[PDB]
Amino acid sequence: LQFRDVAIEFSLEEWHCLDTAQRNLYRNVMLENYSNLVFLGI
Amino acid sequence: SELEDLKDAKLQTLKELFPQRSDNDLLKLIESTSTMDGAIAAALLM
Amino acid sequence: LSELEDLKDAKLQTLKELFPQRSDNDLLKLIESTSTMDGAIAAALLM
Amino acid sequence: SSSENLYFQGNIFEMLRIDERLRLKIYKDTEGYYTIGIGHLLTKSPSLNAAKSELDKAIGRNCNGVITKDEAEKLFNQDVDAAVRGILRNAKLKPVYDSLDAVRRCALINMVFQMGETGVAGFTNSLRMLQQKRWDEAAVNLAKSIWYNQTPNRAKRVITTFRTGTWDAYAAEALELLEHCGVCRERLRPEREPRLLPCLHSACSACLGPGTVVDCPVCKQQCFSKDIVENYFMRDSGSGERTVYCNVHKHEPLVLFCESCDTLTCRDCQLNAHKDHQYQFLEDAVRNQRKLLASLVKRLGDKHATLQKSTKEVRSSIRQVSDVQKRVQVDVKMAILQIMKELNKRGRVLVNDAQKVTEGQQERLERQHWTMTKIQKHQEHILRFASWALESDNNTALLLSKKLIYFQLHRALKMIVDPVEPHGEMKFQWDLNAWTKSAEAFGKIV
Amino acid sequence: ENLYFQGNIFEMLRIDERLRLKIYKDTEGYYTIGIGHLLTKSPSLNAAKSELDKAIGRNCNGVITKDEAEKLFNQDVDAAVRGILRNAKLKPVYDSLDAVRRCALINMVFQMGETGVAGFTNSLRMLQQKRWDEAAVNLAKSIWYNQTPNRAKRVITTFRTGTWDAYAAEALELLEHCGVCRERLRPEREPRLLPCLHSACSACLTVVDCPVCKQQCFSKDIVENYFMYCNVHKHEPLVLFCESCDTLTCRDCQLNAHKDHQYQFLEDAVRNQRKLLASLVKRLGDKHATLQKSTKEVRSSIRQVSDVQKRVQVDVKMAILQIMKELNKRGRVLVNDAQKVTEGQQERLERQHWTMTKIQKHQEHILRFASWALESDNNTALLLSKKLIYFQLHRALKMIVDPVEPHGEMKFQWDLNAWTKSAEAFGKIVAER
Ligand SMILES: [Zn+2]
Ligand SMILES: [Zn+2]
Ligand SMILES: [Zn+2]
Ligand SMILES: [Zn+2]
Ligand SMILES: [Zn+2]
Ligand SMILES: [Zn+2]
Ligand SMILES: [Zn+2]
Ligand SMILES: [Zn+2]
Repeated sequence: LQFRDVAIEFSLEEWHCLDTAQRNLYRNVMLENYSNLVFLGI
Repeated sequence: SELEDLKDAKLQTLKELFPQRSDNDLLKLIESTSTMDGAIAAALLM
Repeated sequence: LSELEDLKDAKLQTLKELFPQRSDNDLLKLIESTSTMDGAIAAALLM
Repeated sequence: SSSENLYFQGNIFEMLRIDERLRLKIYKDTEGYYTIGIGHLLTKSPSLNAAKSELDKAIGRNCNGVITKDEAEKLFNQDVDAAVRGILRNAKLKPVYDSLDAVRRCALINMVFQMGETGVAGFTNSLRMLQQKRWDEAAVNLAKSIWYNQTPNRAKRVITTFRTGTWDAYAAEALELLEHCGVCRERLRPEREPRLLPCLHSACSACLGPGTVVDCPVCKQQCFSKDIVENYFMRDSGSGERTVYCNVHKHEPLVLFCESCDTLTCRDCQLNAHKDHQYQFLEDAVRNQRKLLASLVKRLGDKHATLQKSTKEVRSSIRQVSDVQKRVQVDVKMAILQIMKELNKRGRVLVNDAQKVTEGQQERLERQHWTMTKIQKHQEHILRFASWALESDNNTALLLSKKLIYFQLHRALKMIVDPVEPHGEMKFQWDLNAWTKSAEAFGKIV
Repeated sequence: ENLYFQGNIFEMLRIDERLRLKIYKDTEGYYTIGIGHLLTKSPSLNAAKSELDKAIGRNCNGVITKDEAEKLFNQDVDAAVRGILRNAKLKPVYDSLDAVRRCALINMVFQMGETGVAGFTNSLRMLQQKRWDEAAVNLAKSIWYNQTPNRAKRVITTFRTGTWDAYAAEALELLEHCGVCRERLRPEREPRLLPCLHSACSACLTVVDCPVCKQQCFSKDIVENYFMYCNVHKHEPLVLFCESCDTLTCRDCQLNAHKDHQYQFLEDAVRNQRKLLASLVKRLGDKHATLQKSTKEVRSSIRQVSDVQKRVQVDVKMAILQIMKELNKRGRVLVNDAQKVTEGQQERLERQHWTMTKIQKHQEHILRFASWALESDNNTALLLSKKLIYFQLHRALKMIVDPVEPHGEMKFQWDLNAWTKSAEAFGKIVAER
């Protein structure tokens, strides 16, 4: 179970469809998914 | 002639779109479809 | 008999070792206000 | 639009078809390179056979020097697609392309198609001017180039397109081309025996193949050869208007217009072959014939204007469905990220629930370990000392200090250590399968 | 024989590094404070003070507290361990070593830095291969050993054996040294023994607190550490035990000051006290043996409680990643479903654009030709061309162009409140006794 399985990426076309809150929500989760994986090791 | 003139209009439209199909094949597509767009889509398939 | 005075002494000496710069007066009060040795030690740790 | 008699299907493919005549046989261009089809280069080294080999390779067929038009069209679309990608991946061309309207984008693609993305990137001062508009200025700077001197007729058309943003230079060439063979582009002088096909494309008689039927070289529409007529407008281009004579009564000129048969006739045919149907003399008939035709043109131009609007509507619908797709992709990804957030929030809660238990037990066990350790240190200090004092031969010192030692030995022996108390355990529990099936069946897509 | 120690890295380093609360220069002239904590190699005392202030978080004119020293000590001990683990040459060795020998390696790194210790290439290799006696001999030739030989010998013995005997032996040795300055307690130091069996130079001391323990005694209870003769008569030995007064006395004091109280001869008091003390010591040693085992149990319980907490954190985090994986599996499907619809709609729209474009090309071809024909002055050519032009004009006017259909929009649909409530109720932590 490596990161790709839980990673989400936005294309440039999609990125410009995101408002401020949406770009931050994305940060919250992606930063936190990373921390959980660092702890777990996979 | 009420609808015969429409059938001919559809035929001439297809002939312009598909220049090397016989009038009989193009008429058969018109008969088997309900719209101009339909006949064209079927013609593109052939 | 005076069993509790020997026990009190044993508890006091245990606390004096663990809390070397507390007065015997403070250490006896927390012994008397608690039930077990661990109880008294836990009380002493709150200063 | 600007339709004196100016019409143009304004896009890159139609633009290039005018700039590049179709050649179905390998030919040498004006720099000596072997090319084929619609502006397609086979080889730069002047090889006899590299050109034939690259032709066979590009097509996938044994092409002695010949391809089919379909093959030419396949190469052409590939080559246009290639020119466009070359712009997009190029750091200097891409930002300019993006800034341009569709007409001017085609003018830029035209240059790339002709010269390559590296050559076009070289026109740095002109590219800058265009990104800033300065259309008249870019036009002037581009006319100072080698490109212009080598191919001024094309450069003038491309430059006019950059300058005006219109298609007039191409509408004008499309008009000029009515007077040139649809196949070889030779001007249709009478020496070429120009012929007009029923689809109003015309060609040198020599440029037509096989009563019998002929396939139009331009547009492929088929007709009977008996229906092909002289292109009389061009037939007379080398002299001025000529009396035409009857195909049968070969000494009689055509002087009447038969309205019932909608064609010119000589006196003998109108009197005999065409007896009892309607006519006027040529100069009388022509005024009404010009009015009927001009009126149909007005009607067709109106229909054309409607179709142009209809086509623009379709392009907008295309951009819309594309944007709905992007909306859905974003909505889906944000929906999942939103759920991920709540899952991580619950994760933190579950851990804090476990941590609440653990901190309680650990505070206790750590307190006891601290007690046991500090009591043990005392015990080892007293045992270490008492043994040392006894290892000593100094009996005087031993007795003088026996009081202090004895006290600490008894004191350590009274020390109270409550025993190690046990601990509960905890385990995380959840339904993998119920959650997997709520995923998998999450949502839709209406 | 009587070897006791409390074998861990912290007690190991406390034996080796005397606590200093004021900035001092070590043997290389470097500025140090606390328990072996290097402030700087810079020759500037102010640089040392700046580094001290930086480390503590306050303005220390070169002085810290014991609590502050302890904090640096724990940071530095942790730092030594990280240095070992991040170093390609030290980690394989450390990993291969037992807990006691690991403390020896940490001791060295604490003292010298990870690269200094990594420099001992062959000795490290020997240790990983468990060639203990060879490693000892080789390490004993080093600059380290020549610079701090007693420490190096203790560390090396710890590597040779798997034990703490070297440190138990130093703790015994230290009874003969001052509890605070660690100078040997010769008579010139006026060595004094406190009731808690700690000793100190009188210089380092009604009531007094022990420098080592923080515990109080009456100064009247403090005696000369006599292990390192009469206090009344300048030429007399103490030879009698004044049993009446529980103190040793000389001939003249027993004859006068204590005339005929009660007494035993020293030889009588000696044998008896040594039998009594010896038995109290055996009893204490047995109580100690019991406490050692009960402590091993509390440690095991502490590790177990910690391991349970880690287990739950892992189970929760993995449970969530697994669900996340399934949500993205579904996300990909949801998008692909949408894309099929979009491709269908775009297939239609492009077909319709292709049709309109191609019909337009015809319209422009006819409009252009007919107009050109009419600009011409050649009335004969025009009339000859009329049948063909007219025909195409009417044919173009008849052509059918279906209008664009409204094609409705698709939307992504899901239940946000349902999923937030499922997540809020996700999982359970189950306790058992
Ligand atoms: Zn044609
Ligand atoms: Zn020709
Ligand atoms: Zn007639
Ligand atoms: Zn005739
Ligand atoms: Zn001292
Ligand atoms: Zn002490
Ligand atoms: Zn005396
Ligand atoms: Zn006496």
